[PDB]
Amino acid sequence: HTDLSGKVFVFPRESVTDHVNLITPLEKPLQNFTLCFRAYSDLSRAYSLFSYNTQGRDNELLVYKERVGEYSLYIGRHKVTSKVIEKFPAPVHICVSWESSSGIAEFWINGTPLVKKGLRQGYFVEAQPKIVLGQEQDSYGGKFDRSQSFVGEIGDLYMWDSVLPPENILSAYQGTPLPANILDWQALNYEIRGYVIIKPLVWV
Amino acid sequence: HTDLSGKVFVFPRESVTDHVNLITPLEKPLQNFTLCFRAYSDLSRAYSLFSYNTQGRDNELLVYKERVGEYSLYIGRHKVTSKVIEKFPAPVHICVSWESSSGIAEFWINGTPLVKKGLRQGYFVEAQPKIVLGQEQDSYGGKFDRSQSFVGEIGDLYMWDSVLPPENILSAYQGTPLPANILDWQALNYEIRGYVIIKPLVWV
Amino acid sequence: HTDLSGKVFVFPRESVTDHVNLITPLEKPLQNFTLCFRAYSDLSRAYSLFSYNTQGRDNELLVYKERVGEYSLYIGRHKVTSKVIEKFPAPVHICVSWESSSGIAEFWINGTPLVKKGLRQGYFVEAQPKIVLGQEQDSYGGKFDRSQSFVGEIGDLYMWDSVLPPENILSAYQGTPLPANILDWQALNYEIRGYVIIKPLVWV
Amino acid sequence: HTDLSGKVFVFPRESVTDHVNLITPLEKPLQNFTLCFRAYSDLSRAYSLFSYNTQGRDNELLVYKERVGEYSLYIGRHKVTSKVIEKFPAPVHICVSWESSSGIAEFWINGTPLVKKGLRQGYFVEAQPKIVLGQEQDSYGGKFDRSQSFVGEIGDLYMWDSVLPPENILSAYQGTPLPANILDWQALNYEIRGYVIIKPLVWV
Amino acid sequence: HTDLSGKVFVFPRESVTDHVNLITPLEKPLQNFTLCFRAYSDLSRAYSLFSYNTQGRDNELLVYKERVGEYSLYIGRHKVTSKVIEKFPAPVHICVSWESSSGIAEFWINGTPLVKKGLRQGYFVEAQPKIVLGQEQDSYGGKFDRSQSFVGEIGDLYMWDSVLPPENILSAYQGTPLPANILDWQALNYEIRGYVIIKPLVWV
Ligand SMILES: CO[C@@H]1O[C@@H]2CO[C@@](C)(C(=O)O)O[C@@H]2[C@H](O)[C@H]1O
Ligand SMILES: CO[C@@H]1O[C@@H]2CO[C@@](C)(C(=O)O)O[C@@H]2[C@H](O)[C@H]1O
Ligand SMILES: CO[C@@H]1O[C@@H]2CO[C@@](C)(C(=O)O)O[C@@H]2[C@H](O)[C@H]1O
Ligand SMILES: CO[C@@H]1O[C@@H]2CO[C@@](C)(C(=O)O)O[C@@H]2[C@H](O)[C@H]1O
Ligand SMILES: [Ca+2]
Ligand SMILES: [Ca+2]
Ligand SMILES: [Ca+2]
Ligand SMILES: [Ca+2]
Ligand SMILES: [Ca+2]
Ligand SMILES: [Ca+2]
Ligand SMILES: [Ca+2]
Ligand SMILES: [Ca+2]
Ligand SMILES: [Ca+2]
Repeated sequence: HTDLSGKVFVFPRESVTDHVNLITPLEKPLQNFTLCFRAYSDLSRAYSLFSYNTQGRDNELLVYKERVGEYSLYIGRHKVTSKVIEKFPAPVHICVSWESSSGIAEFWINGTPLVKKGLRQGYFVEAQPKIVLGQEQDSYGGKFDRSQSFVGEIGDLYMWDSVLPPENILSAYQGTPLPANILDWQALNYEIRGYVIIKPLVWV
Repeated sequence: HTDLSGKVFVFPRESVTDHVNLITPLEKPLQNFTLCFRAYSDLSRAYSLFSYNTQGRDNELLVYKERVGEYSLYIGRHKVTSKVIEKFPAPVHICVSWESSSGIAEFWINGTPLVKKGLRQGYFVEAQPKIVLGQEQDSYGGKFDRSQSFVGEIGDLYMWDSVLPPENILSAYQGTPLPANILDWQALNYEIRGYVIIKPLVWV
Repeated sequence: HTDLSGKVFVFPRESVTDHVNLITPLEKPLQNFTLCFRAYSDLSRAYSLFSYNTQGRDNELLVYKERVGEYSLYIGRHKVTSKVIEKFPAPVHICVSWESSSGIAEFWINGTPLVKKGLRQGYFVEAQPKIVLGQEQDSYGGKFDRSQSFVGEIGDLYMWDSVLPPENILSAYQGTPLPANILDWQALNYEIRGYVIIKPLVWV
Repeated sequence: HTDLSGKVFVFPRESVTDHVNLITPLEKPLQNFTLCFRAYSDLSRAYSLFSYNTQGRDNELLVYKERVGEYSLYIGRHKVTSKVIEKFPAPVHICVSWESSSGIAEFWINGTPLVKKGLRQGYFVEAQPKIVLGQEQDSYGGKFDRSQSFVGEIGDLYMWDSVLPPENILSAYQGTPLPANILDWQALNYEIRGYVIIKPLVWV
Repeated sequence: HTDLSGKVFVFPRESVTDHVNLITPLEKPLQNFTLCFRAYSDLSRAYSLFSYNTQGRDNELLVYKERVGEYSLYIGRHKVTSKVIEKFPAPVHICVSWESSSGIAEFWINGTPLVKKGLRQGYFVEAQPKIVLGQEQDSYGGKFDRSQSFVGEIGDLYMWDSVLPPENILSAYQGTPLPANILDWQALNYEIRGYVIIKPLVWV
């Protein structure tokens, strides 16, 4: 594990090969979660932000950007889309949460709450995942698409096993998040597979 | 009755089923009224905000959003439309009032007064209603349309039997309204019929 | 005569009947004038603001709005048009002045001076008029058109027999005008003929 | 020899008649100049702002507005254009300087410097001119057009036989200029031909 | 060498002839660099900013503007493009850096960092160059193109043999840069070949 504080993963070109694999010891399936990160891209096409696929289970947990202003969350093949007013090109802090009991999906872009949507109530997002950044998975760890690739900079990635209250999301936005148990940017276990460079975070 | 202070009804998807019925003991017909609420939607199509229908009397009292900036009030099949400058998508506080004697309809969007229009002078809006949120009624409690459905978040619903002065509308906007006698968000008698979740109000 | 201070005439619908006649005991013809008022409409089509017609003399003195930003003054069948940057929909304070000696027409929208235009130098605008608001006249007191009708709110109407200096126009804009001799909103002699309601001025 | 300070020339209509001739004792040809004025027009089409024509030479010195955000300078029939961000309709202060040794043309719009352009290096702009305002000349003091005429207001017109530094430019924009040797608004010899009125400067 | 402190090179027209050659004693090839300058143009088409070509090696180091908001860097025939929000027309301060080890290219427009891109990792940009401003080279010192020509003003050109930290880029933006070893605007060795004039920098 590495402390990636004040650092970023830079995906410098468009490809179907460059990605980062993220290792987490997930034995038990997800009921509740929150996922916070910082992203900087000048791409006007659609791309993947966070791709989580389980064994023969595609789009199990996917954070997808459709176009400028439109954000999508996939929970088990099913999607949900919410809109926001944003500047293109500009740095963005994204927080996304989901809860099984209600089926509610919360998106927070730049510490601002988007309209709540719901999908897959009573569902459990499966354990033992292949988590990739920079690429969208269409299988367990592979089957990438160049048109869905992320070219840009990714930082401040934290994932919790609970639904974070408004105060804690703003603490993450302000750059002082609470301890994260699934993924922590301060104790990150990663794997770089192609052309992905670690550089200091200069845009916050 | 429930106190729904600091809470919201979230209509998480588009359907022709999900709605909330609101129960009020209306014996005598309406001459004067004010109706205040908070709404948050990222829908660019037309939808209903407040649907009140009486026994064989469709669009008796309807608050309808046409498109971005355009708001409509229906008093007994007859409509009236007023315009405003607004951001899409964004949280909105709506106040609408009507008076029988003059026929005047006042709309206040974000504590800002819109151009006064008039309809149905000398009319009485009938008692014993079926009041639904999330859906538009084309009968007494039913006959819904998916294209007119509200997907989003509704909060701070208050209804009075009088025409509220400018000072009181701003008190409602500021989040400290005067006692409401038809409907009160602090003592709400409701019925949830499908997929509608109660969550905290995070957008004020 | 009535004191209409802090009040407005509300033309609540589109029609070819609803209007207000304004009575003024002048029958000496006009050389110089200033005309100040407040208007609030969400109409995107063309309409009349002030219609003054004399015996067999149409468009003798007409304040006409063409579209958003464009204002027209008619002095004896002859028109003059000036442009401005304005928000739609929004409250507006209009001042218009004309002088016979030079032929100069001054328009002041929200206390801001527009480009000076000239028409009908050496002309006298005739006495004994039929002054209507809410409708455009095509005869002496009648011959209205629904497409030229004003639906909205009119307030703070004052008319003087002189060309007002910049300081006095701003005093009118600020809501403290100097004594008016043709028409005074503090001592108004009017006639309502259809559906026109008096309500308090809530938009200043 | 008239003090026109706090006053403006108004060209009230579109014609092929109305112009103001400006007289100056210039006997020697110009190698260096600076020309300062204020203009207010709501014309969308192309127009002449300042026309200087000598015996046998059309477009000797011409300040021409092409469209919104586009200013042109003609030196001895040769053209140069510069772009700017500006609001339509708006009052403008224009500063144009030219130097023969370098060929450099310097435009200043509302105290902001434009991209320097070059034309006619080594040229001497001919003496004994016919200087007109409101119209574009095709001959010595005549041969006008209706489509290039100025409808609007001109004020604060000064002309120097030197290239003025940034500080002097800015003081002219502030409304505290340096005394001018070719044309001075505070001691001007002019000639009104047709319908052109002198009214006070109410704008900037 | 000359002190060009508070001065600018003005390329006053479009041509295929006017350019400035910049002489630097480069014996050894470039691994790392930073290149800072100020540019002012009202051209809406594509142009070259900095052209560096080596012996039979076109687009070895090229700073190219595609359109408004889009900036390109060429390292050995290979390009990289990044986007920004900018006003047209407006003065701009550009900083561009490249590092061989990582292949990372950093663009800073008005002291604001753009999205990092990568190209040509492990490459060395060759020595003994022909460096031209105002024109794009398609050979060693020549083969220009009218459509790729820069018309405008260039200033504050500094080039270093290292990748400059964020603090130093802002020092360059603020107008107080650290000592430059490849090119220094304080001690510039240049050659003017056509119509290019030296004038004071009035736009900072
Ligand atoms: C959204 O419409 C379609 O959805 C499928 C499934 O979901 C993703 C993100 C994917 O997994 O590749 O895209 C697929 C396809 O390319 C899109 O046209
Ligand atoms: C507005 O034009 C039409 O009005 C009718 C009656 O009113 C509502 C709101 C309704 O009750 O369903 O819509 C109906 C229809 O779908 C619209 O095209
Ligand atoms: C402006 O063009 C035309 O002018 C005439 C005369 O003037 C008014 C305002 C009027 O008196 O009805 O409109 C008339 C007509 O409808 C317009 O198309
Ligand atoms: C970008 O597409 C093409 O690239 C080549 C190579 O690179 C430059 C800048 C050049 O060296 O002239 O332009 C060339 C051409 O004109 C462009 O259409
Ligand atoms: Ca997939
Ligand atoms: Ca895919
Ligand atoms: Ca209905
Ligand atoms: Ca319906
Ligand atoms: Ca008429
Ligand atoms: Ca008419
Ligand atoms: Ca000419
Ligand atoms: Ca080239
Ligand atoms: Ca080329």
